[PDB]
Amino acid sequence: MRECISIHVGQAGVQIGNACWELYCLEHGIQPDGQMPSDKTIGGGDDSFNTFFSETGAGKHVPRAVFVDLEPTVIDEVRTGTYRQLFHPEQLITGKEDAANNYARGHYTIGKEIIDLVLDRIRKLADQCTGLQGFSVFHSFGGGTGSGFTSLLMERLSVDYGKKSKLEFSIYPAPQVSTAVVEPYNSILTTHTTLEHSDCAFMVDNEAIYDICRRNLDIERPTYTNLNRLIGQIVSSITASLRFDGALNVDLTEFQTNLVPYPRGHFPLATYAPVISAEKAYHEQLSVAEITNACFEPANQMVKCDPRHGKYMACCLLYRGDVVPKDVNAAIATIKTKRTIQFVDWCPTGFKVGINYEPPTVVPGGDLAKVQRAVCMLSNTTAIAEAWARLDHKFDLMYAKRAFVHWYVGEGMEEGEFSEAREDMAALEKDYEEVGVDSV
Amino acid sequence: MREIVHIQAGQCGNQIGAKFWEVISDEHGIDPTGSYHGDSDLQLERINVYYNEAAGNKYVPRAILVDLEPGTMDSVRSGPFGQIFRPDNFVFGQSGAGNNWAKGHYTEGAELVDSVLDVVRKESESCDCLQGFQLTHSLGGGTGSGMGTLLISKIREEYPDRIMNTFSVVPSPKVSDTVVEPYNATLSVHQLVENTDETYCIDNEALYDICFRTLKLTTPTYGDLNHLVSATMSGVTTCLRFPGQLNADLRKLAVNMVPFPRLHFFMPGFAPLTSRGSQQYRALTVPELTQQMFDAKNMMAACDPRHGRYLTVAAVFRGRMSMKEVDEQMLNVQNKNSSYFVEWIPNNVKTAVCDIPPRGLKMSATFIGNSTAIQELFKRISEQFTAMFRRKAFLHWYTGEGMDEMEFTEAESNMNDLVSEYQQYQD
Ligand SMILES: CC(=O)O[C@@]12CO[C@@H]1C[C@H](O)[C@@]1(C)C(=O)[C@H](O)C3=C(C)[C@@H](OC(=O)[C@H](O)[C@@H](NC(=O)OC(C)(C)C)c4ccccc4)C[C@@](O)([C@@H](OC(=O)c4ccccc4)[C@H]21)C3(C)C
Ligand SMILES: Nc1nc2c(ncn2[C@@H]2O[C@H](COP(=O)(O)OP(=O)(O)OP(=O)(O)O)[C@@H](O)[C@H]2O)c(=O)[nH]1
Ligand SMILES: Nc1nc2c(ncn2[C@@H]2O[C@H](COP(=O)(O)OP(=O)(O)O)[C@@H](O)[C@H]2O)c(=O)[nH]1
Repeated sequence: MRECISIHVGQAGVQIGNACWELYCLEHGIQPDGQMPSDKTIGGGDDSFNTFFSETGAGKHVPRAVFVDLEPTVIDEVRTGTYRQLFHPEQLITGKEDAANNYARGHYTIGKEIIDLVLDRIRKLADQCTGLQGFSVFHSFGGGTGSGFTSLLMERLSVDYGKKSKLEFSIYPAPQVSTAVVEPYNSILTTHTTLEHSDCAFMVDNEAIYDICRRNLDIERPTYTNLNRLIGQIVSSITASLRFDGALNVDLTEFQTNLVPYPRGHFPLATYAPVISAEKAYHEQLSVAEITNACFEPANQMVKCDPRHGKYMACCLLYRGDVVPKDVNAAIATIKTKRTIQFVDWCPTGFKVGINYEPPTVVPGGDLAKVQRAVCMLSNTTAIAEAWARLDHKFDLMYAKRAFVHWYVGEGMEEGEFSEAREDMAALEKDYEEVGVDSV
Repeated sequence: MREIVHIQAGQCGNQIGAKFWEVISDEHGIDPTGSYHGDSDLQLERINVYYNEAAGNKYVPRAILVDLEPGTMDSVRSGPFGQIFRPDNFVFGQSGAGNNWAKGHYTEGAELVDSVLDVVRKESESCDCLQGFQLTHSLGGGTGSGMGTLLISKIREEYPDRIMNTFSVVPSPKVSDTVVEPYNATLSVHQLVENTDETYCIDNEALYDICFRTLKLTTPTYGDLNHLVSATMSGVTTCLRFPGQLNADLRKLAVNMVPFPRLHFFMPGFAPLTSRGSQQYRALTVPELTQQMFDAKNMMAACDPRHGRYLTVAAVFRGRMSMKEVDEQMLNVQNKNSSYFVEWIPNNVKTAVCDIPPRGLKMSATFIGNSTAIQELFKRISEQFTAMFRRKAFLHWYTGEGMDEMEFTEAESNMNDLVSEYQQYQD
């Protein structure tokens, strides 16, 4: 009452919202669904007086809301030919500072200059209403506005709002990707969240999504415009669900503790087990509790985080729509019945389970099912422990090894931003590993 | 708002101007935006107010034009595709055009090289934030070769922040000049080390392979070669500029292809080369499009990249295809090309996609990159230089223009180590 505050960060982020904000399209909003009759663009809901941003209406009628664009590009979309969605004016930032890929750029450089005005927006935004219990950040692991800008925008937000754990989303590099910059680079963006602040984070592994689309759904041809829905939907579960009236409800402060097992920002995985085809025939309906397993399947797995490795840690599962109590208590048991899940040495009935209603929202053919039973696995497993290694083999050789910084220095600091980000994000690797490598 | 600076020099540059730009009332030209959304118009303008800012988008043609010998005046100004514009056009008043780097660069150009400051100023101002400096230019140009390096040098000097984009034309085993060995070598020390951020290649000896292999053309042409390049520029300049789901602004262009400071040079391709008739093969494919983006045969440059490893590969596809599809395909390139990938470097390939396929291809592919191969494009002009100009010397011609042992010796040694330093990667 327990609002979220929704921040975008970059290309990855302005769109991703389009996935978030479209997925909302059911009369909900960040933390205020306290209800609405409007529909559609919301046009038809009325105009009660007003002007830019709406006093007439609550976040409900119009959103939780804050897009940061360091290029008009994606933002022109969301602004684009009143792109079918006018979700408000003046919750967008569009900085024509000319975009910058660099953790250094935008974060140290153009961003500094317009992280403030934004801070101001956030602040005002952080004020109209009550209980904000959440900050959402869409982040990449590559996009200048997403690294330093986010290490900027997460850092200031952590510093300014220590009590409100931030949630941020991620879209991390894997085996394939964009740039050369992103092997390190996101490294840099990884330092910052970290101890700047942050809470639990989530990712969509772009190399996991297009994988799950090829192993679990159908359409190998697919556009990112579609991968956003896989990741878009992750959120709906996280916020729309826990943020809407139901049984066993985890708020954004449930998310922090259930994922967080120790304090070097932790990371999580998202599994959406309902993912049925337009071309499926789920055994008329897909078994509710199998849905749980769907989770563990390495296959729903958003990232290339081979669970193979190690013992999960924190496991937070959010079930929504027509789920049964005896489905959870009794299906969740089962997992902790295989060998494999190998929960950690200090996991104590690790599994956190929430139920939410209504149903699994959906729209359009690109959306798969109308599945009426959902699993969202948010976990902290040792794996993560290896994808950062991956980025760290890249980094020991891409940036530091022989250095790819001459662009980056150009925008700001040398010899840490880099050295510090490797050593601090490094031990992450060692410390992480030691979190789950012996009984001690 | 990432607006844009148009500088066109010499022959290859002014004429090349003719063919880049006309592919634009295709409408996006350089940073307005709009227009191009529901057809219409054409020519050398529209409906508003002039000057300048209607740039390369609605009512105006924005460019900075630099001709040094009234060849670009008459060749396009008049009867041809433009107006241009007035006031935006340089005609050197007979300077007499020069063959020789030192010559419009040190000589007539200085005088004009100053008059090119006024063009740059007015454009710069435009009320938009300029992110490109676009320059056509010619190895062996003197006007272009050594005037383009003058133009480039001040522009890096005054506009450090704004990485220069320069189109290049080169030496291939076939020739113009005889002084082009060394002419483009001096055009070099300045093209590395002269604020030119990234550097395009357009070898005319390689352009033919394309306009004649991929293409059938029965008898190419220098105007038809101007279809080729438009390709290589629109991807860079229009693409990513024009709308887009992962969009790369020009500056992504300078961190993606340079992995270090000395002037990283690239090679670039356009696939959708197609054959008029052959028109019928692979419905604008991606693999199609990936396929054609690496081959030894489809690169629109004078290096055959296969000898060696690329260091950076920037590819861009703007067909409306899967953002999953382009990225999934580019991997396959990377794994049958190891040795073509630089062991440092991960993510050896960047991919960008924009949202409108070139007017009438339906689906597009642009490519960028630096490999180890270029140790070539130069270990050829240098063998040339040491044995040519610097050799038993050919610069009396230039020796009057004002360069004395310098600009030769420095250009070989600085541009040389280029060869060693470049190689350094992956020996
Ligand atoms: C370029 C290209 O695709 O040239 C070729 C020659 O080999 C290339 C492969 C193409 O498949 C082919 C053969 C086409 O069939 C295609 O249907 C087509 C397109 C896409 C046009 O190109 C465009 O409309 C584009 O929008 C093109 N526009 C373009 O070239 O505009 C010019 C004004 C430069 C002509 C462009 C490309 C990339 C970015 C931006 C624009 C140019 C074409 O005339 C044609 O070129 C030829 O027949 C031909 C013959 C000799 C010289 C040049 C072209 C074109 C037509 C209309 C036929
Ligand atoms: N899954 C997914 N990935 C996306 C999407 N948009 C961007 N990305 C990923 O984000 C990464 C960076 O995207 P860019 O658009 O280059 O980021 P940016 O915001 O342009 O980067 P900067 O110019 O530095 O600010 C790439 O690896 C993309 O794959 C999207 O909607 N979905
Ligand atoms: N692609 C292309 N190359 C050209 C054109 N005109 C000349 N060239 C080539 O570029 C070289 C230099 O010519 P030009 O640009 O006139 O030289 P400059 O002006 O004296 O530097 C020649 O040897 C040609 O091979 C043109 O219109 N297009």
